Amino acid sequence: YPAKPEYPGEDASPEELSRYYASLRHYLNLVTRQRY
Repeated sequence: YPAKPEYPGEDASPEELSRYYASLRHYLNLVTRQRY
C-alpha cells in the first residue's frame, strides 16, 4: 500500500479537497504500473 491516506470527505472546501484528491489519485496512478 504505497501512500494510502484516508479521504477527508465533504468537510473541506469543494476546490481545496479537489486539489488534495490529486495526492490520493496519484497513489493509485503509481499502482497502475506494477512491476515484478
